[PDB]
Amino acid sequence: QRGLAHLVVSNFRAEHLAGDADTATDAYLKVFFGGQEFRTGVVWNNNNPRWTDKMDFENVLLSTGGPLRVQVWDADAGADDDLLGSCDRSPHSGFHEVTCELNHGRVKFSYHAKCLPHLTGGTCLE
Ligand SMILES: [Ca+2]
Ligand SMILES: [Ca+2]
Ligand SMILES: [Ca+2]
Repeated sequence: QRGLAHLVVSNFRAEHLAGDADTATDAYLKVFFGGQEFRTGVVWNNNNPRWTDKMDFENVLLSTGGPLRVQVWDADAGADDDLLGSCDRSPHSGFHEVTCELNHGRVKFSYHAKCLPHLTGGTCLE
């Protein structure tokens, strides 16, 4: 098997978000890779939130396991929550910092994709 890596996504924070009409944003993130979904907790009333989450996607395929997707949401009453923006990146081996510009503000995070032993290259194919 080729294209395998250990993917870890962390250092989540966002700036100048706009999620409510009368108060500050109540943001949370949904992060997706290879059929797995992780959701952070909510940071109430803060347009510049930071989260302590470290998401370990275990052994994944950087070649074909779809993009790494980060959705920025604002918490309201659940079913009526606001989707503030979404970002897609095709992860590559090594350490990488990501900045996704949204309609208002931006979301930032880092990821480290380490090829599994015997594998090398941008997508661990070699
Ligand atoms: Ca809202
Ligand atoms: Ca609010
Ligand atoms: Ca809200």
